[PDB]
Amino acid sequence: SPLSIKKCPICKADDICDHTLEQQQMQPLCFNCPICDKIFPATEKQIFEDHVFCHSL
Ligand SMILES: [Zn+2]
Repeated sequence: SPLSIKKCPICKADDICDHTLEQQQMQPLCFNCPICDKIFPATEKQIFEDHVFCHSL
């Protein structure tokens, strides 16, 4: 165990905001894109993130 409070930053660009520790301690089971109506399994979170990103880029 690392002991003491020590959270690793996911992104530097996002650091400039309220990431909320509660969000880090939560692993979704499924995802649903409200922009394309596509579902992404918890394991596809990475693919989902890229998918949702494409809609923001
Ligand atoms: Zn989509």
